Amino acid sequence: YHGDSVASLGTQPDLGSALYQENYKQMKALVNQLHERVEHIKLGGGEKARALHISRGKLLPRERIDNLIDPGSPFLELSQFAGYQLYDNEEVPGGGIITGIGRVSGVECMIIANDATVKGGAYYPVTVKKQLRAQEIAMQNRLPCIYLVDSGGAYLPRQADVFPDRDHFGRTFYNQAIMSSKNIAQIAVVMGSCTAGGAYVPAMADENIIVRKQGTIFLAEDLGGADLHCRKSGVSDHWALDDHHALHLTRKVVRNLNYQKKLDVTIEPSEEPLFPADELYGIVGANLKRSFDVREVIARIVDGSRFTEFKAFYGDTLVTGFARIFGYPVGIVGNNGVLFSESAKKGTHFVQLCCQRNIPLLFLQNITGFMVGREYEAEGIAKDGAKMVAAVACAQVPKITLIIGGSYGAGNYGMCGRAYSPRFLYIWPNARISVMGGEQAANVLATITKDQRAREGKQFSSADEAALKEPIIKKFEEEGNPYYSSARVWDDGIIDPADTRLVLGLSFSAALNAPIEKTDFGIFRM
Amino acid sequence: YHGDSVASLGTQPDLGSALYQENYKQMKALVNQLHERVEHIKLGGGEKARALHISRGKLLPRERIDNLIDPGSPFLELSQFAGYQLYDNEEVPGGGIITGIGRVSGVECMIIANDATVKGGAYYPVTVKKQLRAQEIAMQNRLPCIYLVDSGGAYLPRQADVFPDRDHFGRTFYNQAIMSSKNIAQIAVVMGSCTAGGAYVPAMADENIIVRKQGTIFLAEDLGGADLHCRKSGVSDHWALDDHHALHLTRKVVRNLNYQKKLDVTIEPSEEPLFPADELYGIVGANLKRSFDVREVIARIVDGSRFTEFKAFYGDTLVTGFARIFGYPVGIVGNNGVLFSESAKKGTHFVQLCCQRNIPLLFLQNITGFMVGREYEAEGIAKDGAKMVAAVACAQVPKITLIIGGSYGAGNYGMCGRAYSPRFLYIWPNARISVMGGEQAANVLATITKDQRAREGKQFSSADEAALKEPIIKKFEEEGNPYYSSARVWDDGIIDPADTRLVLGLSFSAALNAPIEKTDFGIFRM
Amino acid sequence: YHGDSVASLGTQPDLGSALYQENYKQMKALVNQLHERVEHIKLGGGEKARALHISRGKLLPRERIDNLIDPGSPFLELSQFAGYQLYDNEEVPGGGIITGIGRVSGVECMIIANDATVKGGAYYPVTVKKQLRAQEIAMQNRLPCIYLVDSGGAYLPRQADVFPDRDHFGRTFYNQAIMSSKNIAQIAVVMGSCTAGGAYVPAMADENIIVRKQGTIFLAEDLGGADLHCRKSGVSDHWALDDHHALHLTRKVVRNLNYQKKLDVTIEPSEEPLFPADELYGIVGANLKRSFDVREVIARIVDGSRFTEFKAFYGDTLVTGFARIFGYPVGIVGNNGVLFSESAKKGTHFVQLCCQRNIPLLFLQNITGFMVGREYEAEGIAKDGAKMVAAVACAQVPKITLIIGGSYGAGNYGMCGRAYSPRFLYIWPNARISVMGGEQAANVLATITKDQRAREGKQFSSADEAALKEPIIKKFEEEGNPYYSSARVWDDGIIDPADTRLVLGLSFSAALNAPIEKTDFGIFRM
Amino acid sequence: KEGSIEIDIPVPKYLSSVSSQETQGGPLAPMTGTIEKVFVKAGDKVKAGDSLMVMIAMKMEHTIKSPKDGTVKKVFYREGAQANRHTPLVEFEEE
Ligand SMILES: O=CCCCC[C@@H]1SC[C@@H]2NC(=O)N[C@@H]21
Repeated sequence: YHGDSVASLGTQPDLGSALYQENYKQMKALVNQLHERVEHIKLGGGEKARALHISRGKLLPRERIDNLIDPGSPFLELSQFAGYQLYDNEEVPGGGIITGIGRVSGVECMIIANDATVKGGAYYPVTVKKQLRAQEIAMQNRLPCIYLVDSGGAYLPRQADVFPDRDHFGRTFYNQAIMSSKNIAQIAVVMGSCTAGGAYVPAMADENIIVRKQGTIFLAEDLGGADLHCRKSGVSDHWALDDHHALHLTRKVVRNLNYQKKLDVTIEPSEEPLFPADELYGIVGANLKRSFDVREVIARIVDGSRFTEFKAFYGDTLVTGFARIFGYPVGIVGNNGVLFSESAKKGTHFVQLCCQRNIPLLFLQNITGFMVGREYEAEGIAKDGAKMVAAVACAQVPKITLIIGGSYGAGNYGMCGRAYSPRFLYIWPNARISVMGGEQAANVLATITKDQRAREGKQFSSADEAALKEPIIKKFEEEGNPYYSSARVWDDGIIDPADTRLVLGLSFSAALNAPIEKTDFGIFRM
Repeated sequence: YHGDSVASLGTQPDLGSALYQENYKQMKALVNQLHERVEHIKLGGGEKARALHISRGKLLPRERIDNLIDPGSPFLELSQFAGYQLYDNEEVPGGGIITGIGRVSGVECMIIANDATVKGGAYYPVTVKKQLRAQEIAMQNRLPCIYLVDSGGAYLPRQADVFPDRDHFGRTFYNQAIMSSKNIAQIAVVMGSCTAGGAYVPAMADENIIVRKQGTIFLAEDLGGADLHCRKSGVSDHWALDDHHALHLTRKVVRNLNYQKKLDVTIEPSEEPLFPADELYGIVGANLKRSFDVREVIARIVDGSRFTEFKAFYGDTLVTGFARIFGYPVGIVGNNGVLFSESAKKGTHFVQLCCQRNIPLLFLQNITGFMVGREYEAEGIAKDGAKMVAAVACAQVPKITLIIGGSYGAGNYGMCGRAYSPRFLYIWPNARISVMGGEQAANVLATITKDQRAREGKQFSSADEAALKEPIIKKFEEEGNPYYSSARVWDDGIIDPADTRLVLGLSFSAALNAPIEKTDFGIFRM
Repeated sequence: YHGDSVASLGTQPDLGSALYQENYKQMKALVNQLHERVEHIKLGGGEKARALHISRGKLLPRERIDNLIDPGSPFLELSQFAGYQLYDNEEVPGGGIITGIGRVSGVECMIIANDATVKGGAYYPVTVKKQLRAQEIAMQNRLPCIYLVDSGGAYLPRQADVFPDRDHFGRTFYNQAIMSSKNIAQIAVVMGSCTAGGAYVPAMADENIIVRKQGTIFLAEDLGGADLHCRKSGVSDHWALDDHHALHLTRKVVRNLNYQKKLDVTIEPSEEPLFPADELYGIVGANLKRSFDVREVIARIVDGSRFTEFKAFYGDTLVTGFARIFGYPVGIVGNNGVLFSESAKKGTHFVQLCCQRNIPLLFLQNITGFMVGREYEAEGIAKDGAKMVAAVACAQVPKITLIIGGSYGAGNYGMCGRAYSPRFLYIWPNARISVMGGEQAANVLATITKDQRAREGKQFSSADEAALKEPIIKKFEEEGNPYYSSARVWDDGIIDPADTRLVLGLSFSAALNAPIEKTDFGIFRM
Repeated sequence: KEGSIEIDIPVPKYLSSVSSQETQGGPLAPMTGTIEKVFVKAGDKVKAGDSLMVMIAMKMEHTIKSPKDGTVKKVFYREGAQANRHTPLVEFEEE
């Protein structure tokens, strides 16, 4: 019996209020800035490179993905901003590689395609990291991997950051071998030149497809990717006339995987939230100093804006409860202020509940600056904050993290930061991430100097202090920008707040391809 | 019945030969250079810092380890050269942290001690990587972790490379939580100030020891590490008067772990090699262009110089066989020339044999430059080299890699490079590691330029070519030096060739603390 | 999404062509010969024996099966030709036993009924082998066994071939005990006299049914099968008035097994092939020297004549690909010429793919004579042919073999011969099976004699050679005939080519009653 | 109600059978009908538009014409024969 009437979250914001008008205007500008920058990245290398690419009869990398996935199906692209201003004088749109999750023959798959128009498809250090992140996502969720291979090899000027280390180019083949041993299909389509060391990617794949004239595989047509590779050498499993033919063959290969998705969780009919998503612009804004009720964010992403809060009046700075997104059950943990001992205990209790019932967890990070409280006897927080860091780490249910505000210090770890292997991590265009907030850092620097100056007896003037402080503030702002963080692969993308519900729905759906394991906890330091 | 007489490897080198005299002289100089540099690193921060450290009643970090381990037991230190010239103007001896494996109360444990004399124990980016490597070693071999905590927090000027990412400081607590859940004991001894974010390390430990006056734990004595932490807060499990008392308590804690080592492999009595180890100086030398028989190296490290070669006459550029080191069975794979299709097939067959019988594997990397052969139809090699990369990756037996020569290109991957998770990786002082050898790179660069110059029609003069080539050669030499590689944590240390047998014996003994699992292979592309 | 259009196999044969006309005429005669011989076997012992059997109030053995199975359901009879001309002067139609798979109460079961009209139901050596084969089929597929017991005991004149050995009559009770321990129901219905040693069959069954007046069980009515057996002795679980009543009771017993079939494989809607099956007569013919494209055979048995070929241009003498029969996924391996090194490698790769995805395998054996190639350096073939023999043996997916042509030498083993435990093995009326083809054998014999004659110096004349050759050719023809092979239980029946699709559909459906296990391979000798 | 429109979806080349049988053995009978006239001997040189046979079907005369300039290899029907719809009438020598 599911006919019980229940209460719903959310309230109607005051559209006429000046605060709402200002917050909407600021957030809208950030979203528009995000959109137009992606448009530029969409063009890859440029008109001359794109014209040359098409002149050889090859499809553009994004057109290949469009033809590969099922007609009209959504495509979840990841790390669109990798390599954004990462290198001083070189522009590398998207890192030279396009990765995302789409549906092929009704099966969710991870698609990894080299962008040959960007530096001829050479592998920059960020390119390796982006690919390795994609492989990690595919393995953790048991998603078949499809490699649209068109590459020019490693970027020699930066070889030391590509070749040698464990998380360097060598790890790519290690991941392929491991996934194959686990029956996670590895499919490679050589749609262009495969350079030295990239010839392994077609070979290490379970099934392989090579284009007749364009494809070349060699550790050019005669040496590799030849009819020799297809027939005499036997490296090729399927022979394709052109790019369209190869993509058609790939869809057939996936259809023969003999795989059917099975769900471990209970399912209920989906319902839209009771409030518009675009109202999040006015509610949240771009000023991290102002505070908002995280429940408002929840009310606009969960099915029917229905939410069962757990321990509502205890540790109120943290909000935990049960909801459903697109029918899936989810346990939501979101910050609503500074973390306290009660908040950490409340979170630790909640995480155990979700792990016991095998319920996916969603974290909404919005940590607060220390301008309000200098110390507050933080020693008490240390004893309890660890209990949450330890429960979150050991949890085996799928975990997704969304940074809707600040993310500073140990608060990042307790809320399932990147270091704690959430299945996905997304950030809103207004976020900031740093070891500490910029102002606090300045104060700390100031005290040390003033006191040391005092030992010397030299006077640290008021002007002297300000001069010291300004560079520090600037560095922290520059390095906490959402773009700096996404340029390196610290998150899986910057998403428009109006798209939060859709992105979460796609992400949780993909994460459910793998069975949920039993959670084993360490010692809880009572 | 084990009374059968068998043949033994090795031959007596010609000590009078000029080649032997020159090779011994060159290798000896490298070893002497290695020794004196370690002596300097042994001193840590310096006399002023060391004097200040002792003036507070605290033991020096290396004296702490000496008192912690069993009397007279050997100590296997790791990554002694981390941070060597890594940072432009800052000297960070050993990365500010000392890690190694020693015996405590008869149990092999991983010891991780902060060096407070180096930058006050602040965490540099290399410091985090060194600690994370130590934790990875402890988990893979089920070694209890002992943290001698005396730290000053993260190095703010380089925060972006310490805090945020998955392999950044946050991962340290994640590793502690995971090991605790697996019953791998985590013991923390706070022998000095624990700064913000380091207070978690005592809390996340299974058992904890704090010094009465020196120790402070706070997210100074009143705020944390107080009798408050020991009694009022309860974060402390044991209370110690001084450094000597704390080390005595630590030994008692380990003795109560209720752990006993069990061996999965057959054991035979140990025997010394039939040839002196120091002869390796003359045999190997420092000139990578000259070639030597890897069997000579094997004859001087295995018990009794006894070796059963597998497929001796097939793919002779690779040597594979069975031997024993300190009684443990080992399968040895070593390069004896350029890799061929037969060599890769022979290696793949051998690795399957060792995995089937649960025999540890040892790799001796000495890959050859392409000066001898420009291409040799390397396309054939690609089809087969992958079969070895794929077998080596999936092998679950303990793997140890020793680079006794060059390590270039895909040959590194096939011989269990760093990317393939060998339990340990060591390098001799004469090694070089790069994407390709320096000369080849220059030639490649030259061709591209000469041809492009030809399209322009501008003449690329002979002088012009040489000028282009010289910088490239220099870069490659600088970046392939054993010191560059060890300064970053790419290997676990640079070892004297005369110490090869001892280091391997200690490493394999530690690796046997974990049970050997069954190996699951992927698809072998026949 | 399954809306993609795909290519289909098959071509329209030239009905007017003389070759097609001749091939159709020859194959049709073989099929007509097969049909009329079965009609004679259908009559069992004969009119006098059948009249006597009915005069006692008992149903004829085949009428019992008709009433036992569900109304209108197909019945897959096995080894109809067992004992055909096997014994010099004794006619034993069907071996004195009728075995097959039919549906009882919606459950697929193995039915084993003694034919009392044939030699009074005595057990000939072939009778034991036929029953043991049926039990092996039931165990491998988890099919409940129903024994319609009406037997006269062992045939004393041939006791040495019935009683003593492991695969002799004793094994029948061993199989019953083993299947019972695995929860594979064993149901016995005593519908006639149970002789000495057959009394065990009712006793060893999980549930037992005995007819009131006809049934007798004793290690006649008073001694056994008495109301004594039903009540006083308790050997009988159910008491039946007549044959019709007993069959009705049997259906009730099966309905109470609490069994429901579960499928491990993905299912798609069934589709008929795009070409008529009877065209196989013209395409194949009866002349093994002529060659045909195996793809034509495939095009006329798979759903919609849809086939995805794997490695089409490599090792073209072997055809491998994925298809579906009645909705089930199947991997097909068929000969298209002489086996080569490439063909064996291609097969070994394909078999690993099917085992990884748990896809049933179908083999179409048509091996070629050595008239075309005397040796062709067959030593190369030995190194590779073994790789296929070893992969095929270890495969745990259900395997079905169909001999549509010759089956000679080691080619039989590589294509899943009887020795490799295929779930079922069928042969077309035109097949031949031998160690080598007859002609080759003659040549071999000729050479030995001619040379030995040369040592003597006695002249081996041309006439002498021919005289030697003729008997050998005759023996080989006689012993490779489909009837010789089926008379002994080497295959499960001779089937009309037009019935190939139906027989395969029934066989694969039965084989899916057991869960598919994971495949463990040995060492692949690379 | 305005009208009816037919739009054709292009067929990918790969799906189209590559190298479809190219030679066509003469125009196929428009329908099942008696052969009233034969204008070609067993070996005859013909040019495109040369009448080969005349067939009457349900009282409607059709004249078969030469598809190619190739010489005639053979004739499958004679006068007075009834030829079924789409059955080969003439065989042309391979060129
Ligand atoms: O034979 C079927 C009816 C139409 C053809 C008959 C022809 S018309 C010319 C001649 N005059 C007749 O009355 N009948 C035939």
